[PDB]
Amino acid sequence: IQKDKVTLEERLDKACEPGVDYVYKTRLVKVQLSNDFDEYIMAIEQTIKSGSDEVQVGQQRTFISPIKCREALKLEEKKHYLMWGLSSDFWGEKPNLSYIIGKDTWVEHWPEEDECQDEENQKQCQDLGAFTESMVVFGCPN
Amino acid sequence: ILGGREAEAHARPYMASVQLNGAHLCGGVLVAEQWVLSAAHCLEDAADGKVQVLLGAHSLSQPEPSKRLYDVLRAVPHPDSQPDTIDHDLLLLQLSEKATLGPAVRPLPWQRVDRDVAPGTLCDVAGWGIVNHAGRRPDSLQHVLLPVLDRATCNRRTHHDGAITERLMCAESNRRDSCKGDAGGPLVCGGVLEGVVTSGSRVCGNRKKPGIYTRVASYAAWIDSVLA
Amino acid sequence: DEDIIAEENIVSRSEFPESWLWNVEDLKEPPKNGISTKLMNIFLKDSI
Amino acid sequence: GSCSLEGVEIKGGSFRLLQEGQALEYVCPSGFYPYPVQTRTCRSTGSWSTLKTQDQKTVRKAECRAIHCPRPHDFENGEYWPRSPYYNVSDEISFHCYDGYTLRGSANRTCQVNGRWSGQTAICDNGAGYCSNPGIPIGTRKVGSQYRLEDSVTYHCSRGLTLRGSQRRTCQEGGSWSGTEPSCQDSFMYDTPQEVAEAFLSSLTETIEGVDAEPSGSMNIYLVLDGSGSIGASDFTGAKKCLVNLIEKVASYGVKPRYGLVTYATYPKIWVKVSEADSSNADWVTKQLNEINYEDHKLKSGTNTKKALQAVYSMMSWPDPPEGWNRTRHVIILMTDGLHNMGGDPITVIDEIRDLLYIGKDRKNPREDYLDVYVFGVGPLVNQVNINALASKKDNEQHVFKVKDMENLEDVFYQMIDESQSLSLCGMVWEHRKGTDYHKQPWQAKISVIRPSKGHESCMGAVVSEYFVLTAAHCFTVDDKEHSIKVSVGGEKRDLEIEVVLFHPNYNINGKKEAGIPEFYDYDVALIKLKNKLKYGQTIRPICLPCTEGTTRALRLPPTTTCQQQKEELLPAQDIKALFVSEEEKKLTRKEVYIKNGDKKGSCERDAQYAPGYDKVKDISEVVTPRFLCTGGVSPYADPNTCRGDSGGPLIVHKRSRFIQVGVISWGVVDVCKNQKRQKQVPAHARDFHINLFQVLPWLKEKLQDEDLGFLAA
Ligand SMILES: *[C@@H]1O[C@H](CO)[C@@H](O[C@@H]2O[C@H](CO)[C@@H](O[C@@H]3O[C@H](CO)[C@@H](O)[C@H](O)[C@@H]3O)[C@H](O)[C@H]2NC(C)=O)[C@H](O)[C@H]1NC(C)=O
Ligand SMILES: *[C@@H]1O[C@H](CO)[C@@H](O)[C@H](O)[C@H]1NC(C)=O
Ligand SMILES: *[C@@H]1O[C@H](CO)[C@@H](O)[C@H](O)[C@H]1NC(C)=O
Ligand SMILES: [Mg+2]
Repeated sequence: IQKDKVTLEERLDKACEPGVDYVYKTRLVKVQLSNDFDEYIMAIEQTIKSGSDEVQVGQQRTFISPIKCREALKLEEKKHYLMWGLSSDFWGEKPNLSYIIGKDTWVEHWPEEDECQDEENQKQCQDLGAFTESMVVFGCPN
Repeated sequence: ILGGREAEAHARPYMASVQLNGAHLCGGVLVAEQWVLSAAHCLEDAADGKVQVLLGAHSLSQPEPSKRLYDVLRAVPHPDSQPDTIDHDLLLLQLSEKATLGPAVRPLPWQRVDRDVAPGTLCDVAGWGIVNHAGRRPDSLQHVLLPVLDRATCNRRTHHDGAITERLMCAESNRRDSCKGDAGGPLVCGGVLEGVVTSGSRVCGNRKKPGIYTRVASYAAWIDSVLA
Repeated sequence: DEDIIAEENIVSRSEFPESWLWNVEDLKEPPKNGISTKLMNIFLKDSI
Repeated sequence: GSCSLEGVEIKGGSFRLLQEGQALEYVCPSGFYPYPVQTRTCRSTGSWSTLKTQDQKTVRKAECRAIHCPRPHDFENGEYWPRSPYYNVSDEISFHCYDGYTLRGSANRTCQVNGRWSGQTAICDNGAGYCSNPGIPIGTRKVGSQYRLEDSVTYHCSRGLTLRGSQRRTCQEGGSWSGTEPSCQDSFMYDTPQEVAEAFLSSLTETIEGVDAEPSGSMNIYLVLDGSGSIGASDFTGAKKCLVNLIEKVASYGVKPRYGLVTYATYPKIWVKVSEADSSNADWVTKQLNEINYEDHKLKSGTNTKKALQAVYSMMSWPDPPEGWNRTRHVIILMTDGLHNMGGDPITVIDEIRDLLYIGKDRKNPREDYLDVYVFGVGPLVNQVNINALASKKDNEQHVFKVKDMENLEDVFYQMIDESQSLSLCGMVWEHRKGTDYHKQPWQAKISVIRPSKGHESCMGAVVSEYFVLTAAHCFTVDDKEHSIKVSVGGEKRDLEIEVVLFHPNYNINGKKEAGIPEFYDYDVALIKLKNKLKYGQTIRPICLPCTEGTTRALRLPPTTTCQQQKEELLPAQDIKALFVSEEEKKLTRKEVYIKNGDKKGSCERDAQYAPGYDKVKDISEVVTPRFLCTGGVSPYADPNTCRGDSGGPLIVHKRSRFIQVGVISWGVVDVCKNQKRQKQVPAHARDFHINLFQVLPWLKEKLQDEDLGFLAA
């Protein structure tokens, strides 16, 4: 998608857009470079917004993204990320679905617990924390 | 009563409410001080139940000083009444005692002269039967004036096709008609009871199928008999 | 850029038949010199 | 807070704040429309909703643009004039077909104010395929010229337009394309309340006339109302009131279906379940429809349609094989804006539902008639793409509706309640277990005539009403009295007493003896008025006749359908697939034939010269009047030939699970029938002629006037 402050209300509307299907808080378990399709194996920590893919916490889903964007993703294993994508970014027949990280996929680094005590992450962990409960309890407005 | 009106409170003392198990079933009319005329087919679904008669009532729920629920002392369905046909569909109910006559309770004169009602005559018919096709049960008594269609036309093939005996009379049902729950209702053609509501089942309001009523005048013999 | 027509307000050609005008005409007009004449107003295709 | 009104205005028009300033609606002058969107929502960011187009594009300034009707960017087998980059309102365009091609549909069409073209789609067909040319709806593009069996076609809409209906249609056995006719929609076309109510009922009532076969209570209606915050209390309460009058409208038919009431938001809310003992109580369901409110889903104003359809799923499901499952019609009606943001694609549920009802999971038994899905667009912003993906796609039927003003539907439904109109029952045949003959052809009538030693005449006819039996006119003579004519129907052993036989005024079988023509089967039709009224049962039912209100619904056409339009439907300019009933060893069996009404008509007619007696006929057209339909032969297939005993029988056209009589078996060229078997060596010129009912309508309409068949004026 993009990259100038992306507030809370910003994340709410963007994550409730008609196009957006799934919204997860995942942990990058393994990263692969295999022939045709590049592979990011994420582990869903919590389903903020249950999409059209029946997936529960603890399971793993494989993501695919071109090499040209690998430099921009700079994803590191064992790290957590808040990501949501469109229903038009699925790939393969169920239950062997494969999420595709396209130009319309939101990805954001999720500062871990002990890292949210930093005077640089406290402003972010509060927005994300607030975004979570607001999307779980009440769900998308309208 | 499709396209009817809310009758004025106790403006029809003769109006009765035959109730099965404390619940309205059919319409009735107080023809005597201790007799209620109604439709015979009403006791086809009864059998295991407690039949009663509510006189001097307007609202079936709200309390009214003139309301009183009598008990059926005897039910006399006309001998020639079959569940298969509408012919001879009359029923006489004897109350446990004489009805306490008042401003809201009074017997109604019923025709004896066996002569067809003049076509075009406005007759009043009331009851607590549904008021819409959905099946809404009215709480207050409803009524409506209906022109009397001559048996000649009512017997046309396009209508009831000669299925109207000399003992039955027709009334226009152009979107205004006595529906389900009105069976046994009074058809008063000028202060006098001429017919009793009885048409089994149809689709209330069908102008091409006028309402059928049993002429009490053509059964005076049997009636007088019972009340003795 | 600033000038030219919008790339959206451009109605592109499409009708490029190899053959058309497969119709019939009767000459009932007032015959002069035994030579009847009709004036057909037809629409040319998009093909160049 | 309230979003700023800075830079929200529109060029060449104004606007009006609604919902207490939480949304605005652009107001454009007569002839123009707000672009890109109609209304705009107030996001929780202080700024209004972004101006998104139909192609999901972004626009800076809003502009009021002139209303144009979709320009034809694809048309075959003919030409259309004039061609323009765009068409304004009131603009007219006409269509013409090349030689050898027949034109069906509106020849001239005018661009109306609703941004739609008047009349029906123009189609230039040659009637040379198993199925007719599906045509190319204005604004679309068809990919597929082959119209054989099993063949398919695909439709695509211009850029900025949304496709409504089916994008792919397959030619199915029995001459009929699958899905429904496509239509290119724009972002302001909407639908007039009448149009909606008119089409929604012409599709619902039909799938109810059949439900009468026969608590209770053999049809389910699931009302799924969307209570999301994206609809507003205005377009929500108006949706209930519309449903209320709909329940009454249905009730006026005297039918008591099982209802299921569900309103949904972040979660589904069930008010009425079909399994409840009160589901069939119309008044019950209505009281609920009144108790529900738009404030019911304010705390959690999500739009999870998926779970909503999952609620309906659990209602029609079983704990694991109810006796009455493969006999129940399911009807889902849901009001929504199509803007779902929770649960994902709701379509997945629809598929699961179809799997549960065993639909589309058998080539020979589709079972499509057992599930209908209607989707009504209600919210200010409605996604026509998504509501079209849920709604069913049935030939000649509409399941997608975008209500303009709404609330007016309510007032239209109330106005459309008429207890006088009866519920049709003609051309009904359902797969009953026993399925004894006469269950498969209830309309079939067996006529016999006794004559002094001369022999017995064996003909057949059809039950068209409660008193009449349509048959051939040559089966009887002026000498034959009523006492010597016995009719039997429903397979009953007994014989019915007739009242009178009505011959057609123009029937004169000897009106050609001078020209040397012994037989003259022109206007060879007659009616038999019975002395007793027939009690319609599982073995005795009527068959539909051309040009009747009852038949219009069977074909699922608009009530405003003229007689001429019905003929173009039933008898198009091609090889029409039909059938007739024959007697096979004291057992009724069907025989599929092809009515040569296309270009093969000439090849079929002239073969009448081979018939006995006609061998010396000067002009063959003198014995085959326009009152004749031609069947039998070898092209395009080897059709079975009618027998003497089949004479007078109905020439039926089976379409959309309904039977429509379009002819009466008059005479054949070669007598292949010979009470011993069927002359295994039939000639190529062995043709069979019938009487086109569309030619004797004046006589039918007149004699049947008091039969409540509701013939059309025209
Ligand atoms: C599509 O549009 C054309 C154009 O109207 C239709 O053809 C027209 O048919 C009408 C009826 O015969 C003709 O109307 C004529 O108008 C003149 C005006 O002076 C009048 O003098 C004549 O007495 C007659 O009323 C019209 O001439 C004719 N147009 C032609 C031949 O150019 C056509 O029927 C329409 N297609 C449809 C809707 O089926
Ligand atoms: C149609 O109307 C528009 C707006 O008035 C106008 O600009 C255009 O010229 C018209 N189309 C034609 C016939 O050229
Ligand atoms: C269930 O209904 C279907 C309808 O196609 C019918 O074919 C089938 O025979 C029925 N099942 C049984 C056990 O009869
Ligand atoms: Mg919503």
